[PDB]
Amino acid sequence: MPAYACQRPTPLTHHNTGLSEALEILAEAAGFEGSEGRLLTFCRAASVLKALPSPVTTLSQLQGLPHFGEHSSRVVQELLEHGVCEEVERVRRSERYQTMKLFTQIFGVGVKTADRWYREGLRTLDDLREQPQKLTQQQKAGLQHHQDLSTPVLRSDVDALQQVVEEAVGQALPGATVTLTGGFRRGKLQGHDVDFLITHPKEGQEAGLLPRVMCRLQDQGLILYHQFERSFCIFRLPQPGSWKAVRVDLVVAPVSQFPFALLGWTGSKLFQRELRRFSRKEKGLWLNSHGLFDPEQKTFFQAASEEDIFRHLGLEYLPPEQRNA
DNA sequence: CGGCATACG
DNA sequence: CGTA
DNA sequence: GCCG
Ligand SMILES: O=c1ccn([C@@H]2O[C@H](COP(=O)(O)NP(=O)(O)OP(=O)(O)O)[C@@H](O)[C@H]2O)c(=O)[nH]1
Ligand SMILES: [Mg+2]
Ligand SMILES: [Mg+2]
Ligand code: NA
Repeated sequence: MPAYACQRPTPLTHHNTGLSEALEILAEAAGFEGSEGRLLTFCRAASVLKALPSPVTTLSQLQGLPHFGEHSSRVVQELLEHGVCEEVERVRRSERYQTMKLFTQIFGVGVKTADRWYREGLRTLDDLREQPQKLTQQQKAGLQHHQDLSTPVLRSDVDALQQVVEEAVGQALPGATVTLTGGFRRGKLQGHDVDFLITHPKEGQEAGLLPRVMCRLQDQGLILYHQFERSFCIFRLPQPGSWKAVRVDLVVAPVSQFPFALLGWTGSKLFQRELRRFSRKEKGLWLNSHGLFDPEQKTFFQAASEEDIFRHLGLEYLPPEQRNA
């Protein structure tokens, strides 16, 4: 079991679901308290369990697994012994966890904003609504549409959205392409949003594309909210006899950078963080969604594929459905 | 102990 | 600050 | 919280 998540296949469904979900509760809680280091360790330990070929049944099976020290092991131990971990349950019940979770789930609200509101005594969504003076227009959108946005996006939702995005993209720039990314590209059956990557086979033609796409989407009455090369929108998605609000992210990249952007936006989030960490610390190369940079030779690696990028980094290729760290 | 991904809106 |  |  290698120490970086990008070094091992991590399937979407696995054999330690309960254990990983408990550790991810502690990761989340760590983030609510600003402790990014602890969040990372708990996320990594959870991911290690996702990568195992069978259930963890005894404590000794944790020996020699990366990212399992005294704390994470004790969490697993209690779950194995009693089916629950007191620390985890304590977090679950806490007013702090529940309110920070509720608040950060709002589009436009991050840990810093949630925390401030919490300290001001705010607890509920109606607490925010009954004082819209303090809200940004983004937060007002997030709050108005919160119920719909809390509803899982389904695969059938995605196909319908892709068609309408392709339609607008097609008028905006003939020959431009739309690629499904994010969680659904990794095989997820549900999602919190739909993520699309847009490019054109002729380098440079993609310049200026996103405002033209956005203009045409808005013209068809499909945009409930939007604010460039990235756009975080709320779409009006038809439903039987009605509609619902759905979060949709659009990203444009030149075709030269397409593999890097495909890699970066397909995730998982932890997978990308680990991959970038691996790149910098183990290979001395700087990776982002634009490219891979050798800071010694002052050169960018050209990639024609995600496979190229894994090869560059000396990693075995992992298809998207094995990047579910 | 230092480090913990990386960028755009 | 928010977002991915 | 854990690695190196
Ligand atoms: O902090 C972040 C967030 C997101 N991302 C990258 O953006 C992708 C989409 O970001 P996302 O927030 O849409 N997450 P996703 O994996 O689609 O799952 P879901 O919650 O169902 O939407 C992720 O899969 C990562 O590649 C990051 O690199 N960093
Ligand atoms: Mg997504
Ligand atoms: Mg997204
Ligand atoms: Na939020």
